[PDB]
Amino acid sequence: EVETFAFQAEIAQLMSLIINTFYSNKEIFLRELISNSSDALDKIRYESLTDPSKLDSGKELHINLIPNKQDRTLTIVDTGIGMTKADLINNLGTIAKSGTKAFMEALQAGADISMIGQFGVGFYSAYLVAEKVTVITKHNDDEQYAWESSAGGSFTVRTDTGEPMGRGTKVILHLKEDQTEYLEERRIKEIVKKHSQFIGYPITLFVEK
Ligand SMILES: O=C(c1ccccc1)N1CCOCC1
Repeated sequence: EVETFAFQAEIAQLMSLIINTFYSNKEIFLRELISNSSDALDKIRYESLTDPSKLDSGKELHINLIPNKQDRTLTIVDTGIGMTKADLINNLGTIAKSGTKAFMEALQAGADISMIGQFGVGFYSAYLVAEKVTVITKHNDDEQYAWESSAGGSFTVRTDTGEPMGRGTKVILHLKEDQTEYLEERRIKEIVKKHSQFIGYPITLFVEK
């Protein structure tokens, strides 16, 4: 049972801008997704300080980066707070309408795309490198869901019958054909070292057979 939703017009406009603007410094997508994972992990950590049962779904707080060259996917897994179905529908838990407004003003006032995270909409930087993004998530107060979009103005939400996650979020980037450098170990290591060196959770880069 799959539900299809239209993006709000402002978010569709954000996504078109990210997809269509010539901008070479695409590697910042990974900084932005790791930062989102860190923010999610901070939220479940804070809730656990007064209610340790919040971690019954998983005590470890970490980020895994999983490249798969056969499927052409880079997956960012975290064990943070996750998202409810309502959060997924409401722009993946962001204030994306107001964030887009400010970001588009800033781009016209000199800013560049790399600044997207200062506007709370860094998730959408995934579309610098992905033709399709799938988000699998599990929040303590809801069931496991899959969100997906290839842009084009719509996204889907369905219950996920895949491997249960416990708690957290998995962002699966189905990379564009010309963006496969982001599956190479040396390139991922370089980006994490350059942009994510002060993230306070372990970031494990998985290797491939
Ligand atoms: O920062 C930029 C930017 C674009 C062109 C020239 C200088 C900067 N952007 C990223 C891509 O989307 C638009 C905003």
